[PDB]
Amino acid sequence: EIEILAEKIARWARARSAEIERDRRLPDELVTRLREAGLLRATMPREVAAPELAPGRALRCAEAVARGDASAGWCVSIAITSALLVAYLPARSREEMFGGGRGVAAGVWAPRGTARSVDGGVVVSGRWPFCSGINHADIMFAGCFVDDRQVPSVVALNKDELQVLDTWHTLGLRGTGSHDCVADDVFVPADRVFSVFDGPIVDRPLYRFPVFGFFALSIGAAALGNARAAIDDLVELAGGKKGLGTTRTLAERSATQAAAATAESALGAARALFYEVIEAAWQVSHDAEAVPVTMRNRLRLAATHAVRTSADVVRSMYDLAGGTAIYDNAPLQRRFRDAFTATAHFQVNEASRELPGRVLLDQPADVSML
Ligand SMILES: Cc1cc2nc3c(=O)[nH]c(=O)nc-3n(C[C@H](O)[C@@H](O)[C@H](O)COP(=O)(O)O)c2cc1C
Ligand SMILES: CCc1cc(C(=N)S)ccn1
Repeated sequence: EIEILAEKIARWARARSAEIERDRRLPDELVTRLREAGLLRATMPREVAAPELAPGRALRCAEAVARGDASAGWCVSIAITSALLVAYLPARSREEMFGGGRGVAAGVWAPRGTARSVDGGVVVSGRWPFCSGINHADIMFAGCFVDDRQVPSVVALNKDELQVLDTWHTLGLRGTGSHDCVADDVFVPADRVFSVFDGPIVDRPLYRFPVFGFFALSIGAAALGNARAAIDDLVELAGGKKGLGTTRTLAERSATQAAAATAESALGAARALFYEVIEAAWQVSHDAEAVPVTMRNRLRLAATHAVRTSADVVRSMYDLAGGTAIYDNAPLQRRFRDAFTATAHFQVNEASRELPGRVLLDQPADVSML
């Protein structure tokens, strides 16, 4: 049923999409809707009054919201990924920050922070770009290195303690407000410092599902929903777009027909693989052993394929629309700008094909972050 709420919320995001972009943030009323549906805490554990939603359902919700507006969808993706880390907190700090239904999380994985140990915890400083959703998050999980360690850690920071810098001036995904955040000698109690590589404290199937795979897949979900919206925009425009020569509509051209078919099947294929691998990994997340590397590899293969295929689909629809889509009032223009902002994400760029290829070819590979 959360899926039905997500589709309703997608229609609200679509209605507000000009405001989202103009203000570089989600309207308060839209955040309230998302919160009341449980979408911004969907994957947090049941102990904090949260749905602990199965990953395929959560990702389908993000995809649905992104079809309404890619930035709104991306904020769901980042919220439901960051929410997983609530399962890595000791019970005391988990209750403090997320108990009784409280707390929305943001999260930047890049270990930009430097943390020094002190009596009771660490003192951390750093600057993190790409803090999606910080405008409506209470807590930001941030990567850092603690003293001498060569394996990075995560600190759970209150937004209160950070300086948010106005840096998010971007081609697309403007509504994500993915600004830089700065910590200046912030004290973090020891029980808000952890290592993802040590695994969750809440050891149930949702947190056995590959966490780095889920993050990648959440970007795929937003990209896929955006590409679906782009096809829908094209199809609506074509047929009515008549032009001024004595040929006729855009939809009546063979090239438009072949391109529509090519895009529809490419997107359908990417989406089908996406949900197939999620379900396969979800099944084995119920087993005693850690989800294996072969399965983790399939998730990363599918996430990157989804983002890259989505961009190819949106580029094709934009190109078909010709002089219509170059203007700021054209819906396809924002889809295009959003699709080509999403492609830059480090989990799903062209470079992200190389490690999953090494795994396929049985080559030596560091798979700690697969
Ligand atoms: C619109 C957008 C929002 C992003 N949000 C986050 C985030 O909240 N947390 C994170 O670890 N990465 C996030 N990323 C990943 C990086 O921002 C990605 O864009 C990066 O720029 C790729 O190169 P890099 O290695 O310099 O980070 C985001 C990326 C984009 C494009
Ligand atoms: C998601 C990629 C990544 C993860 C981490 C650790 N989880 S902190 C560090 C660097 N890069």
